[PDB]
Amino acid sequence: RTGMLMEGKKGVIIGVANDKSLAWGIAKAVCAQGAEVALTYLSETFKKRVDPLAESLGVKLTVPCDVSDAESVDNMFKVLAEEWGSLDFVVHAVAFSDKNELKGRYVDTSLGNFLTSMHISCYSFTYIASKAEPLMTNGGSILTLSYYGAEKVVPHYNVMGVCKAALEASVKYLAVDLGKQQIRVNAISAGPVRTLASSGISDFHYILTWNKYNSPLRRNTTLDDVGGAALYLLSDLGRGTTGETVHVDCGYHVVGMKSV
Amino acid sequence: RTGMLMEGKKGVIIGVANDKSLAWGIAKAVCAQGAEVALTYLSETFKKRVDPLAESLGVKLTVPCDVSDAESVDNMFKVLAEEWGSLDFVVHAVAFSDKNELKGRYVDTSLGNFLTSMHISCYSFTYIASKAEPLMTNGGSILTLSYYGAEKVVPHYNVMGVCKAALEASVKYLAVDLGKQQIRVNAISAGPVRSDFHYILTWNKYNSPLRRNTTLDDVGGAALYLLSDLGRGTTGETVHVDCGYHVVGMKSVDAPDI
Amino acid sequence: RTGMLMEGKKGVIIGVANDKSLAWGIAKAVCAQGAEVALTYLSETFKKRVDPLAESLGVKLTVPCDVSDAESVDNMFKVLAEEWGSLDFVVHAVAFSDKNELKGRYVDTSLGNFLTSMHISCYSFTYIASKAEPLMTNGGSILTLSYYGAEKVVPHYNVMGVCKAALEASVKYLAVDLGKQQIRVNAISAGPVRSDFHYILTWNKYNSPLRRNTTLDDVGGAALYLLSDLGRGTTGETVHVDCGYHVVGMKSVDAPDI
Amino acid sequence: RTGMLMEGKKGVIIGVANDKSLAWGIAKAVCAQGAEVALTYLSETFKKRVDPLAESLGVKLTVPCDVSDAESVDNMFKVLAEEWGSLDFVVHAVAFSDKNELKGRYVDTSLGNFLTSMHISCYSFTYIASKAEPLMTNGGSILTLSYYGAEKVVPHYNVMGVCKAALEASVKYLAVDLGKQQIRVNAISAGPVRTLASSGISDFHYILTWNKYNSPLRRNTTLDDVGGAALYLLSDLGRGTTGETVHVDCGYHVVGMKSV
Repeated sequence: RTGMLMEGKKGVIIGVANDKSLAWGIAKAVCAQGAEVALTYLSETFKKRVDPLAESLGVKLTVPCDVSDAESVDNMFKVLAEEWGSLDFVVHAVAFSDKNELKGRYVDTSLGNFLTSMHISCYSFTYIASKAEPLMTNGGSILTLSYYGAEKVVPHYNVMGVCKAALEASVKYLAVDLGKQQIRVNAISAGPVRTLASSGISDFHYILTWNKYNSPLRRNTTLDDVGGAALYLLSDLGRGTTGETVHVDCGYHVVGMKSV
Repeated sequence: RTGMLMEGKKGVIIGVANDKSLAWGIAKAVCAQGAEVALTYLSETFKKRVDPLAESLGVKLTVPCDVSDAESVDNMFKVLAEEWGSLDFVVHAVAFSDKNELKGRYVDTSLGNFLTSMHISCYSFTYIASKAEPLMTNGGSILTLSYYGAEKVVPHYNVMGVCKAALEASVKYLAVDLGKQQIRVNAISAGPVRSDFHYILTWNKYNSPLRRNTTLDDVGGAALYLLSDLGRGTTGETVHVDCGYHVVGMKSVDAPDI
Repeated sequence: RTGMLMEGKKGVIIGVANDKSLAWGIAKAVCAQGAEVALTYLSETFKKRVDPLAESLGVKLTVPCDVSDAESVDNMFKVLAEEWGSLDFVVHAVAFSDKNELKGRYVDTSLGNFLTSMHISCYSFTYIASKAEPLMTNGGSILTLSYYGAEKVVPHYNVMGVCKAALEASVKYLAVDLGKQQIRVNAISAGPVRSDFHYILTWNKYNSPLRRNTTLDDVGGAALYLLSDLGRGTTGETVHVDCGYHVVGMKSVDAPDI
Repeated sequence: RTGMLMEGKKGVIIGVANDKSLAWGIAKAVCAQGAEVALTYLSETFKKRVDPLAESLGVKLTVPCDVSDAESVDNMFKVLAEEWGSLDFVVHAVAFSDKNELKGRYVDTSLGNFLTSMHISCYSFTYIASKAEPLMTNGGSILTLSYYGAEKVVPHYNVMGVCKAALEASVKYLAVDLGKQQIRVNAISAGPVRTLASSGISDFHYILTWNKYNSPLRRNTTLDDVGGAALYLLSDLGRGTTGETVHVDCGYHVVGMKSV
């Protein structure tokens, strides 16, 4: 632990499956600042994957949560209510889309993929926000993750661009609903980060390298970058910001053509 | 008929339910400019309701279509293929959401309503565009309708805001896909057209730069831009046709609160 | 003459320097649709250059105007008042910036260039709109030109990006002011039109959804929308006429880097 | 002092004339986190106003700076170079416009007001950024202030809306220029804050109350809100964000009509 920005703040982080993800980068930053964190895992099968990550962060409460199953989500919040009685933050780092449809054209998106992607990548945040609300009695902060594909067309993203635009819109509506209770709702629009030594996807190598060479900072977004932004939005530093999508992308969102 | 801007252009307008519809305003405008139009109607049960609208427009082709049903959409495009052989334009002016959840809070949105609203209000446009594409062999123009609730919170617009934001994003992705065939894809973000609706209309009247509400004719005008050769150069765009409402950052100091 | 969309509309087009100008494309389009146009020229010294352009358009009124000089602008509007008695439209298609500072870094921009660029490229539109207003007694439409460099960094656009962002903002404030008189105020954000310029053109060709460059005709089309009755319902807007470039978030994977 | 987020970071804050301003709120937050700050003052006349503010923050270096005078700006940076040798941050909290023109219509803006407003409210940031650049040898962060009037028409703002749109655009261009050296450039778009017990301006009372009752958080932006956002962007937490305008406005920017 390196500071106290999150000292006394309890929160659940949804989406930590390995030590390479944005969700991990957020968990590490808030734990390093004194937060008390619960991590979710998809099902009994994956508990073994999450335990060591949890142990290494000092997390003592791990809970099953499959965000596509309302009962799973309800149970998870019941556990947090029982263990803690209240909640200060929620981090939603969950997305899903059919990988085979990403390789093709958006216009050929299937209804099943569209609805499943929308459910998991967008609606789940709304449902989670509704369940968090009654536990967040001393205000709080609810955070999700987005990406520039919500705003502009980028490769290998297709229906997720549409889901993330929906998400970013939902953040605004939720902020209004939850703001009277001083609950902030925000998104981080993260630049691409390498999670895999080889994804085997040329578009992903392309996305990463294009961002690296053409972003104002001339590097890729790191987990620590995203951690720092999450610390802003989830601690008291971020009290006056809600409904916002903050770009944590080394500046890429300002580029209209190419670095020269 | 008032002009020839759409002369020789064939297209299908989806969403003409009555003579108050945005779809109706667009139909009237493109028909007045020489377009050959097909109007969809939901099913035979409701055909009697579209008939007199078709007749007053001079439309001679009406075709059943439930935009929530892939087979229905496929058959509608097969009809157009058989009757016309090619297609110049599509107007998608259809939205659905649970009326009661609109009256509540967005945070209380149910899954069923979210998905149903998203299917009809957003996905149907993408599917329809997928079926239109093979018919649009001399380029063309595909147009949908949105609202400022996609960009900013409008009370009691709730999940439709989220659906329209998805729709406007889909316009961009579709523009990239269909642009290879010279097909443009655009949206009109319309102001409310002259309880909850009344309040919104009144609010837009008092606070829009032009100090009036959007009309069907305003929307028909913008549709004529985007659907005719005038608009060949614009794709992926959402054009505000809202008397300027979109630029206002606060209630006008000169307007009463209501 | 190809149509009557602008029949009976009188307006002044500022910025017609040659037959490659955006101003020229708009002039040709509104003249082809029946508009009565006045063209400005900078001073008598350069009148010989506008003459044949005016003549080929059928324009019979040309008037000196240096947009950096308040008295020049005033006298131009006094001429139009005397000749016409009222005005329906204004097109402002004029920009200036130091060509050498464009080749450098934005951070090295000098004060003199910043202010001069801002005066000519941004303030002149506001002043011109102030002088047009009293003449626009049956509503009307005031139109300026912008570029995507207002919204995103385009290399070597530097201070013009900052000026165009100011211009697009001014469009919104002006829409609120002039909307009371039913005058619309809008911008077209144009793609580059078919060294540095070539690179930009090529880049837009490879990466725009429609896989082609913007043309003068595309821009004339959009101007016809906004300046005619078709566009009565839109104000404060910046419409992208750029073959969809504005929706692209990254170089196309199918395009070569250049 | 309450923490260490800015420990070892040296920076100049331009625009602290009293203890009610956004610039003061920023100075207080970064000083409270261990920053070493220089405050500027307009001229010898106002040194007396700034000294006590400086004393109370623990600031030891105050320097004249009139941002409309290039020599004044150059001298100020010379002083910082001599005293410190390098710089970690700059905060630009300076705007000017003719108050009499604010009361009327934007369309009636005068050329003199337009150019003076643009010079002080927009160009000065660019010039300041150019002077900061060679001193910012271990990266850094340059921050300015903006307001929703840049994006949307709001009352009693007129040409400042145009200047702030220009500013926000300049932030993007500057971020590209300075980003190779890992200098971030960003803006905070602050909600209105009451600085005066009575401004005597009805539009200002209106703006404040409209923001208070219609923002998602149902309160006005505070100096501390803006301080917290400045801490994000100016400390290491903000390393991955550049070219951004972050809304610190209690959510007001998401409102399309009115709270209900």
